[PDB]
Amino acid sequence: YEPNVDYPNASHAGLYDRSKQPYVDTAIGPKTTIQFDHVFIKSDFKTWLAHNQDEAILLIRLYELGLLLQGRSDSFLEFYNNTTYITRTDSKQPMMNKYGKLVDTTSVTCLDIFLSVVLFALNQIDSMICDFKNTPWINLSKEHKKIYELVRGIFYCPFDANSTASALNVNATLNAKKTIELITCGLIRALIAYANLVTAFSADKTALLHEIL
Amino acid sequence: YEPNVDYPNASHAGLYDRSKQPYVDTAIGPKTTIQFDHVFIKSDFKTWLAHNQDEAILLIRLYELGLLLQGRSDSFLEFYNNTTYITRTDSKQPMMNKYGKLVDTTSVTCLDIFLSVVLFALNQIDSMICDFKNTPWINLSKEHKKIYELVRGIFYCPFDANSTASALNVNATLNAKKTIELITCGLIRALIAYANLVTAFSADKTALLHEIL
Ligand SMILES: [Ca+2]
Ligand SMILES: [Ca+2]
Repeated sequence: YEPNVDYPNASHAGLYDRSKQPYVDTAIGPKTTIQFDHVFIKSDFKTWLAHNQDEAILLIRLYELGLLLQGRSDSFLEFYNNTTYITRTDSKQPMMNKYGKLVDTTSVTCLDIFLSVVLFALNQIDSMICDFKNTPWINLSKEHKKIYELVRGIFYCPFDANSTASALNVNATLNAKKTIELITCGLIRALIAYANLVTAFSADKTALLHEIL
Repeated sequence: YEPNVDYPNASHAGLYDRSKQPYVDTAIGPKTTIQFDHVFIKSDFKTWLAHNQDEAILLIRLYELGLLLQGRSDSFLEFYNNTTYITRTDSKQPMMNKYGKLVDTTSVTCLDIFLSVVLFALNQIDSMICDFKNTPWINLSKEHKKIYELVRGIFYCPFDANSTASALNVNATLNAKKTIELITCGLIRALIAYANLVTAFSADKTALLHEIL
């Protein structure tokens, strides 16, 4: 028995509400709901995207990578269209635009496709790192060389300059390993984000199952 | 148009089937399905548990940790009951027993509870590692000291022995950092497992939504 939970708008007009953005939790529209068969629920998945915009854009970047790895040529090549500006703005402008459209996407069908492509990219990257690290001598399969360079892209000895030649040979592996440490840190952050986001989506679907009955 | 996909048992009697365990894919029972409101689907989630038993037991261990961190005292303290043997067997025997019961669990309601507790444990561990690493000097919050020791548990200088005293002071941090590297590797593996498992569960729920209509 918790009237403050049944009546959240009335609760927000009290003296003991500590919410950071009162009343946002009852705003209803495409940006805060999902639907299956045009039955709507207020979506934990949409709330996550709003609370965690920074990580959501990291996952959108993975979607773009997934598209290229699935040969979705047109989707990939048009992914930065319709940005309007002829000048620089946010460094992540095309990703920010897609984030807005993802927030606007209500159908479970379309959101299933999004998470499926992101997970495909995450598994591809994990498989490439396992291959990198399975022997101290670095040897990658053909497909994993491609994944290595794709992730790397979509994301001197002043005392005796002649000695830099030897330094470069020694350092080639340090640079590759540094790339993999960076990719590994990005993957852990993307995985913790994905785990939480898809659990929120899973809980939203239970809510839909309850309501569709 | 793919008759071999509509008629998988007939396909398994052909000359071009490469499946590793033909006919397993049409076995129907509690161990291969889930249900909502007693509407059943053949479950990707159950197939994952069967293909990935090793990782499933890692996630079950996280459930047990989650229980202790949520104060579920009775569930925790009884979690190794009913093992029958008075001798040693599989090193993971109580976890193996629980794995069998998880595979036997059909209701979406109960499986939601499982994943929710596991995710709680994963987030707790990630938060503890972020705290460990946020300064080179190691300082953990009170709650994170507890999480550090819980995860660590649930999972000499022969030339001049006197010098070991100094060695131990130097090595205390190396041991703690080694623990965190080990925990970090376990977390990445648990996260990649969880990502795939809960996506399979999410896809199963879409299948249920389609069928419940
Ligand atoms: Ca290799
Ligand atoms: Ca700290």
